[PDB]
Amino acid sequence: KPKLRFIERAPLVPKVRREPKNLSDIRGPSTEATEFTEGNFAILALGGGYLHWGHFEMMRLTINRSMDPKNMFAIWRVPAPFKPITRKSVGHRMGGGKGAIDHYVTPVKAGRLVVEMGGRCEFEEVQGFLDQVAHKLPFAAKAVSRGTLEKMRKDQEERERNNQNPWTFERIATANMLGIRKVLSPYDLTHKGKYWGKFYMPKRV
Amino acid sequence: SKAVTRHRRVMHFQRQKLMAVTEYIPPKPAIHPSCLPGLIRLLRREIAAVFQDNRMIAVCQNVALSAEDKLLMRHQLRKHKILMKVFPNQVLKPFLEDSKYQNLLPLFVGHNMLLVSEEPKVKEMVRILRTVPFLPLLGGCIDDTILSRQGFINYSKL
Amino acid sequence: KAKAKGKGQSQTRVNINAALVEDIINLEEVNEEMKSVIEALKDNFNKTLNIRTSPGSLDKIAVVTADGKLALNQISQISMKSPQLILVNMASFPECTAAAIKAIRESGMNLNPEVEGTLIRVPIPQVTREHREMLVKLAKQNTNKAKDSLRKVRTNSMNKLKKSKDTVSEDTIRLIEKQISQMADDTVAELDRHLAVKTKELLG
RNA sequence: AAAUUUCGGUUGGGGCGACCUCGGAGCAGAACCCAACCUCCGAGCAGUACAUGCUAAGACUUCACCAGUCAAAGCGAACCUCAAUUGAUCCAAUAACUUGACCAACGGAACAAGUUACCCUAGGGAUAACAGCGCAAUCCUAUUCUAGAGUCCAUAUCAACAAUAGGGUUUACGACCUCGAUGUUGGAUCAGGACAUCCCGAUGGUGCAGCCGCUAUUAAAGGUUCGUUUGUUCAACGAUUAAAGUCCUACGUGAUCUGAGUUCAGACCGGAGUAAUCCAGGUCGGUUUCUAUCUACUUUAUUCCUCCCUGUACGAAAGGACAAGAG
RNA sequence: GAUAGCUGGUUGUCCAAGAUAGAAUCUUAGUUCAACUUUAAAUUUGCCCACAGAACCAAAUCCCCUUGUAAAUUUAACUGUUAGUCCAAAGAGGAACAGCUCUUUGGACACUAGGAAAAAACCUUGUAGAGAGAGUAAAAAAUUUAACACCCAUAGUAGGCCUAAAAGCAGCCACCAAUUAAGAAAGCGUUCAAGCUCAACACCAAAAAUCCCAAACAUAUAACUGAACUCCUCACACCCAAUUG
Ligand SMILES: [Mg+2]
Ligand SMILES: [Mg+2]
Ligand SMILES: [Mg+2]
Ligand SMILES: [Mg+2]
Ligand SMILES: [Mg+2]
Ligand SMILES: [Mg+2]
Ligand SMILES: [Mg+2]
Ligand SMILES: [Mg+2]
Ligand SMILES: [Mg+2]
Ligand SMILES: [Mg+2]
Ligand SMILES: [Mg+2]
Ligand SMILES: [Mg+2]
Ligand SMILES: [Mg+2]
Ligand SMILES: [Mg+2]
Ligand SMILES: [Mg+2]
Ligand SMILES: [Mg+2]
Ligand SMILES: [Mg+2]
Ligand SMILES: [Mg+2]
Ligand SMILES: [Mg+2]
Ligand SMILES: [Mg+2]
Ligand SMILES: [Mg+2]
Ligand SMILES: [Mg+2]
Ligand SMILES: [Mg+2]
Ligand SMILES: [Mg+2]
Ligand SMILES: [Mg+2]
Ligand SMILES: [Mg+2]
Ligand SMILES: [Mg+2]
Ligand SMILES: [Mg+2]
Ligand SMILES: [Mg+2]
Ligand SMILES: [Mg+2]
Repeated sequence: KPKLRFIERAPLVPKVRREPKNLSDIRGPSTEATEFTEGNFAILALGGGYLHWGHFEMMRLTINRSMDPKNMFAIWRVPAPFKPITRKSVGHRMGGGKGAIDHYVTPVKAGRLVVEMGGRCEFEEVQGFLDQVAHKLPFAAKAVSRGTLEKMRKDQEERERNNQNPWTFERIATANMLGIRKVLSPYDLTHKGKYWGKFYMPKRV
Repeated sequence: SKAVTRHRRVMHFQRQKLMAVTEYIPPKPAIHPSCLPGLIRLLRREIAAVFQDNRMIAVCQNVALSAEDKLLMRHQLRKHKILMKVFPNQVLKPFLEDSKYQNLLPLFVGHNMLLVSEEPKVKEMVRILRTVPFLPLLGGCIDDTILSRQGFINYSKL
Repeated sequence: KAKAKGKGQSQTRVNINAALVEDIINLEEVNEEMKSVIEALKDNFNKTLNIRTSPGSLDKIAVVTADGKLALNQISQISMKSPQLILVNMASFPECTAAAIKAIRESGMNLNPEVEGTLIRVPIPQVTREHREMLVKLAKQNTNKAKDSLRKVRTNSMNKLKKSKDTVSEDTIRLIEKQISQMADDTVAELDRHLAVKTKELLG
């Protein structure tokens, strides 16, 4: 079955407890599966965000449209919708309890994979719909593969190790040079100076 | 405003100053290196074999002939005992200069269909070349000896 | 020239609130009644009388023959001969031909088919503006009847809302009333669109 | 029928809906700590003795107080479990231990209702209806990969699922100065500005044989009708010209005007209400001030119709033009 | 001379200290306690403190000797504060919007000084006067992505299944191999074949309504200018709302 299985919202067990919208699930690197698995290409998420059922449907349609059913195969790398997003009625005073359930969504972090690819095909044969879906996503995406992933990682490592700038970001954050921690965040010390809410700074060290 | 936002939140003054001061500074090459300093073996073997078996090889400039014209030429060359050859020039120039054939060096250039042979073909070839409205025979090569079309037709008369 | 007030707000209020829809009162029932009225009006329009061209249009109902239903465009290769004459080529079924003739004779088009075993001829000389105006007036009367039915439905809904008004927030009552009014306006707009389409089909 | 009184509090303005005491889970993640019109689970108790007896060093203590919690021992017999699980003063019964609350408006007046558009007064934009202001949930405009139509033909044209940029013109959303006053819509004279341009000027394509058409760019120097109704811009219709365009101007302009009604006192119609009064229900009519102080101001080419072009180019026929001059 | 949680005001000079966790209240426009602050006095430990100590279902926090210091407890008084706003992070509801409503840690504003244009909340900086003195903290935005290596075509043939038909692209199979040296065909166009290319060989981002808004220069040597911050001659009690001494 070299095709993306059908995705549907509202799981078989809709949680009734209205959980609070937490932003920590978007901040930070992709703690979940980051490397490839039983494949060769993937869609590296260069920025946090969200994914709705329509997004998954459009991605599945675009993949099934241009894809060889006897030379490639893709596997889902994101679970089904679950995060309850309670949206109040457009036109009411602030207050009066919490809104009811509206739609589910699967959060995503930076450096997370969405859909994978396999088979004895080159990266150029995928590049098309790869970059297409990447531009469709609601966050900064880009076509990435094993070789290209390793290449960009080595390039980032070389840039970090050869940075002529005697002063870096972590060296100033952890050590607290000029007491700038008052503006910085507690998570910045754990991570690097490349994150900011959800975006990603691949050019910055 | 909340921590995470759909748009790019404006960073603090000190935050922006730190981000700008902690920018990446690549190296500065003082000189930059930009301003600093298989099948070919089979081709060579075939060219050497041809040179060793070129008792009466000819050279032309067959290019204006269509596919059907080339087929008709091959049929004519099969009628009277004689074969045709088509090899590159990049791999033939080194062997040309190495075989002491200096007169043939400036000849081979661009397009040229060689016609190797062994048996006498002085009249049939002349007729096959006259049947068309072209005379690309830019001096053949018999027993490794320089000779123009005049000498060729003279030997043919004999 | 905007006249575009809040409607998506009411739609979202109706979609989100589930307990209210389950208690006050039955949005599903209201929508079902509205759709049933719309379908009844559409049937009254496309089933009373109209110069419906193309044999595929007349292909509707016919008495069961030999324990098997049948229609026009099903087994016969019909071919429009002229606007004043239609051809028929049954599949060797005199009983089905007689059944179709009987079903067509009971129509309101005032036809006089000339059957000849398997061939049928249903000519139509021409139609003047009198029949068109009569059909337009009948469609207007049917639209008025549908409007009266929607009025009765909305009156029942308002009576229910009033019965359930004491121990209920007056704001929610007013919002439900506005939603019902918007639904009635949308239904009236759909009915007017259907009437205009029917008038265009009749005259055009 | 007379005599006194009241009509408790929260509500992202007030009523309505719901709540008014206490315990636990996340917010509050590792001494304590903190918010509920943020999402939940429970209780005004439940089962055996009656040493659940009399005394008393030291402590915790719901962020105060009142109220609550643990306890070496001393005398007397031995050879309680649970998490909220509740009730202060006065007063009453009681020879006297002891007891008395859905005071739940639960730190608790001994018992008190509905309306005021007939209202008065002290104040509040701490707190509303029109604005201004900020957002852009809703809409419009442009672009990005083509999904799908368009007879072959995604990109003449329409255009789903999404993202990227501009809007505060509609509905709200927040109440930030303006309730010791910003006079509320249309309709009259006057119009200033912006083009997401209806038309007069110029181009590219076209499902351009021509007009009639469609699309994209520039051009705002100008024009943008006459009337029948409902108070309502909006809302239907008759005839015009090439067109009867959108938006901001404190829903442009009431110290220029208007009262049709929108905020008032009376009445009527149906309803709510035992009654007074009310439907944000419908109409009968409802005093519109200003004597100018200041700032500022107060005199410079557009279109349509007609004539040679006429039935021309264009076809298969119908049909039917370009420019220029003149009235 | 009523009362009134309510509007208004509450008279000369100068010095000093001087911003609050919360609870109850027929209550959140008002009152009390607590907490902050002021005066006179008796006592000794007040803060960062170092090994360690402090739970099964990340920044952190408590005690903490030497060590910097001179601050802290109590007694007796009594007025004043007990509606806050913004910024960085954890957040909570809202639309992962609002100069949107509420907490936790720090700063600022209610208190002057030098700047970011006119700014409360942003950066730097506080003990108060003179001099026609000197040295410094914060302090001036940068930047223009799109061509392209454009030479050149025999055939076992229309391979087989269905397709009256797709033979090379309605659908499936293997995809050989002769041209001297390369597709049972990667696009375009055909009902269908016809025609045109290619793979390869031979040099090869912008738009809203009064009118756009600081003049302005790429080419004389990195250092200057820039406070009430520090220093220089003198003497110093002489820059906080309410309240207090
Ligand atoms: Mg209240
Ligand atoms: Mg205590
Ligand atoms: Mg004991
Ligand atoms: Mg209590
Ligand atoms: Mg009580
Ligand atoms: Mg009372
Ligand atoms: Mg009255
Ligand atoms: Mg307003
Ligand atoms: Mg199509
Ligand atoms: Mg306000
Ligand atoms: Mg006011
Ligand atoms: Mg007032
Ligand atoms: Mg005033
Ligand atoms: Mg324009
Ligand atoms: Mg106005
Ligand atoms: Mg005026
Ligand atoms: Mg009366
Ligand atoms: Mg009567
Ligand atoms: Mg007047
Ligand atoms: Mg004057
Ligand atoms: Mg004057
Ligand atoms: Mg008094
Ligand atoms: Mg009071
Ligand atoms: Mg006052
Ligand atoms: Mg006085
Ligand atoms: Mg002081
Ligand atoms: Mg009470
Ligand atoms: Mg507020
Ligand atoms: Mg201040
Ligand atoms: Mg000083």
